[PDB]
Amino acid sequence: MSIPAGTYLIRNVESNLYLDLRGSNPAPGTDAIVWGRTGNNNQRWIVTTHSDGTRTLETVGINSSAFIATIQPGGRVTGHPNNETRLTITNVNPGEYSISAGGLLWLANTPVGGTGEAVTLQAAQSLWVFEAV
Amino acid sequence: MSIPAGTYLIRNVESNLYLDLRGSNPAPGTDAIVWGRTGNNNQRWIVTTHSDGTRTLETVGINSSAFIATIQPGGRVTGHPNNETRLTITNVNPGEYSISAGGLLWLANTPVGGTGEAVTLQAAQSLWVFEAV
Amino acid sequence: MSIPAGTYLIRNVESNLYLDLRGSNPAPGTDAIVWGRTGNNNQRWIVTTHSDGTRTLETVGINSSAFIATIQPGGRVTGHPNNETRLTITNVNPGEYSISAGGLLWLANTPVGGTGEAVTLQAAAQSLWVFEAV
Amino acid sequence: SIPAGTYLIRNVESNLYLDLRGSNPAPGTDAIVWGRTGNNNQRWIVTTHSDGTRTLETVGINSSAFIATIQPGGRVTGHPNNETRLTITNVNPGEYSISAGGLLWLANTPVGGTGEAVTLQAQSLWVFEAV
Amino acid sequence: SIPAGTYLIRNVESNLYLDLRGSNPAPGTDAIVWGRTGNNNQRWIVTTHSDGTRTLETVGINSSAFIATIQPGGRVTGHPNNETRLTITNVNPGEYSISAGGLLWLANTPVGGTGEAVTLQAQSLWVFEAV
Amino acid sequence: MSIPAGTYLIRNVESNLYLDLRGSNPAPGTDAIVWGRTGNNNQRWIVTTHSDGTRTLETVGINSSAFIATIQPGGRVTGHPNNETRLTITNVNPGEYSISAGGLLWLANTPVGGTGEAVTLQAAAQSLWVFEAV
Ligand SMILES: CC(=O)N[C@@H]1[C@@H](O)[C@@H](O)[C@@H](CO)O[C@@H]1O
Ligand SMILES: CC(=O)N[C@@H]1[C@@H](O)[C@@H](O)[C@@H](CO)O[C@@H]1O
Ligand SMILES: CC(=O)N[C@@H]1[C@@H](O)[C@@H](O)[C@@H](CO)O[C@@H]1O
Ligand SMILES: CC(=O)N[C@@H]1[C@@H](O)[C@@H](O)[C@@H](CO)O[C@@H]1O
Ligand SMILES: CC(=O)N[C@@H]1[C@@H](O)[C@@H](O)[C@@H](CO)O[C@@H]1O
Ligand SMILES: CC(=O)N[C@@H]1[C@@H](O)[C@@H](O)[C@@H](CO)O[C@@H]1O
Repeated sequence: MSIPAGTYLIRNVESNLYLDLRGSNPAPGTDAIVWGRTGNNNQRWIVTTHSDGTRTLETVGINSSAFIATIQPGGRVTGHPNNETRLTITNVNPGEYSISAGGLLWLANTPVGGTGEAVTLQAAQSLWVFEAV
Repeated sequence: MSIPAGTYLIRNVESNLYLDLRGSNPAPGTDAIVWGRTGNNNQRWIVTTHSDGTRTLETVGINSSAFIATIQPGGRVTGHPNNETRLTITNVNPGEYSISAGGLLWLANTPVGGTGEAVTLQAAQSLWVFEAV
Repeated sequence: MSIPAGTYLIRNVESNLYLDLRGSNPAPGTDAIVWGRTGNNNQRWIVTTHSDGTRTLETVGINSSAFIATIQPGGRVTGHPNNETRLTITNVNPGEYSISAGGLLWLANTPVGGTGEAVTLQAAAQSLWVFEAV
Repeated sequence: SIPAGTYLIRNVESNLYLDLRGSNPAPGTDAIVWGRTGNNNQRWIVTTHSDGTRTLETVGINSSAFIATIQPGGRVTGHPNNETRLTITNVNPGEYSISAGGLLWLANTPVGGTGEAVTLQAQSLWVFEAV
Repeated sequence: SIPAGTYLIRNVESNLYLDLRGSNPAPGTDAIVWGRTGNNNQRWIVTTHSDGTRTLETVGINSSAFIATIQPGGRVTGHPNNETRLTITNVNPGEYSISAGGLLWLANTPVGGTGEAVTLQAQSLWVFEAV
Repeated sequence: MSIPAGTYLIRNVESNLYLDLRGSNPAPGTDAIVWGRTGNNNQRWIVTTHSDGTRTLETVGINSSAFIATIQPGGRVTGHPNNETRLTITNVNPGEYSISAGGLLWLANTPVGGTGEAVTLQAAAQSLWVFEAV
């Protein structure tokens, strides 16, 4: 029904690519992309539970949290050392979840020509598997 | 040593004014000011504990969290429906705490001429008392 | 709605004086008074929660708990190293609570002539309290 | 030590149980040892405290174990609002002692068919049986 | 039901205690009822499960209560890796029954001085004494 | 480092097949196999944590737990309605774990001729598993 507290690798179902903080960069504005599996810290996301049912995601060691500065269609998911966006992670199929912020679903954008693309908010076309680290 | 989980009114020691979400406005960018005591929801802050020792503050009913878009000297504390800034709430004297974001201490700005002023980050001149609601 | 577990300074709203174990004396029969703010151990009260909603208060380091040997109108609140009274801490206004024992509300008595006076129980809410996290 | 829970508390030396005399909820009611009944006045809720101490309260009656005068010879009673912080220390596997203010509880068997209140000594072990 | 904790488990009808025969940690070791010792092979850790069931494990020996064949007459044993999910239901205040697969545990008193393994019946109550 | 309490689909890395209670049969002696992903109840394993670090697995709704009647090399993993084996679930790589009973690692056996084969214990880590939250 819900994702329990723990640390996970987060794999997009449609592309088999993993949620990835670009270059493990801890600076604000660093895009959260989907990338080939590495299992490194910038692909390990700590899931923090909140009493209202929402979730927050933070990278191990880097300590940059999933953050969206402007919650509107097309807004980009980034990593931020101090700011975080409260997310709604809802089950769609057994073992497959959607992630949304402010009612807008996360859309996985596969890399193009070797350059990763930030996850964006759509106006569920992207599902995610939460694999325990 | 630390502020435990709970809902609090947060009174600035130096001015006896309370942390207040301006006009109870739930929109992003709404300033967090200090204001005369009302005890209404925009002055009731839920303190959420995190395993790393940080804290996050959310208004009751309004559900806007304490959020700082740019963590630099002079940056303003606002309320945001979906975003939140992880804070460090440290004891200074018995019953008196400092609040900081990204290592920068919160500075209480008393209202001027009837207009509230947003709490800002200084480069501890502002202490806070956490009163259980 | 309720006071969560923690350690608090407890200030009387009507007088801005703090719940205070007189002279920090750990002996039985030591009055719990209201006194000027100090922030010392005899003004730090550990709030212990009970499953029925009641609360118990104990001073930090001194380890003397709020205690009422005779729960009747006029009875005095003291500190006791081994005995304690289960209290009902009820919200009256946002951020302002009343304290009662056996259904009798705590009454704050301000000092007279530089001498503190014990909190007492009023007959069957003239005193309210602010719980300030230590 | 004894974990949080509700127990029947039987004295080892007598096989008699901690008993709030007559299920009387008023202050001053003696805490005695009595033949087993299993009723509410023999069901003691053990509450844990972070300093390691314990407090006991009867089920439904809501009278807690209380010692007004914590000196040798003082009597254990039940009180609807007041309670005494106790130390319940393991002596043998499955057998515990109870003390208030460093003074051990002493189980007093009935004299002439009438119950006698537990007293503090300046000798009595207890088995905590989960209700 | 029985809360989580470590207990000595005494059969009411015999006053004998649940006992891992000879403290033997190997599979197939009988779970018997035996005279009180208080040793590790009589200390049972009660683990709670969200469905209401319970599992028992001996302290230090780490052998859990296990029933290979859950049918009338099946024997209760200790096993280092396998365990049987049990239902421990209150019958009277302070007295519990134990069952596996809907079949009650039956305490078997020693025959000729030798312990007899607990068996499942198609009659035995237990007191959980906190260690 | 460890698998937290929850309900998981458990996929074998080397074959991308999922731990599967054959035919969802709740009877004792029913093999635990690896099978094509379905997401059904017989592929949903509740992970119960134990204070010593061990773990137990139980199918949702069917209520049959992972069980090894004979813990030896070659012994088969089954589902059992009332008996269960305490397991050691150890991290090998990030996101990839091994499962073992009595110190013997679980070995995934892929189906042959459209017939599933039971997970077995290898002699004293050829099989790894991904725990996917349901
Ligand atoms: C080790 C490390 O930081 N790896 C990252 C990788 O995970 C991905 O984010 C990539 C984007 O160009 O940048 C780096 O190579
Ligand atoms: C009830 C309500 O929203 N009150 C607020 C008050 O708390 C303060 O924020 C003020 C700033 O001008 O605006 C309103 O009056
Ligand atoms: C440090 C200390 O014990 N201070 C106390 C103070 O808190 C108050 O109780 C006063 C009453 O006359 O007695 C002392 O000075
Ligand atoms: C039911 C009930 O309160 N029974 C009590 C019993 O427990 C014991 O206290 C006895 C002392 O004379 O008085 C009554 O019989
Ligand atoms: C210490 C120890 O294991 N003692 C056991 C005892 O508990 C009981 O199992 C008996 C059966 O013959 O065998 C031994 O004496
Ligand atoms: C729904 C159901 O029980 N499905 C199972 C499937 O999961 C697998 O175990 C297969 C083995 O032949 O048998 C059945 O079809």
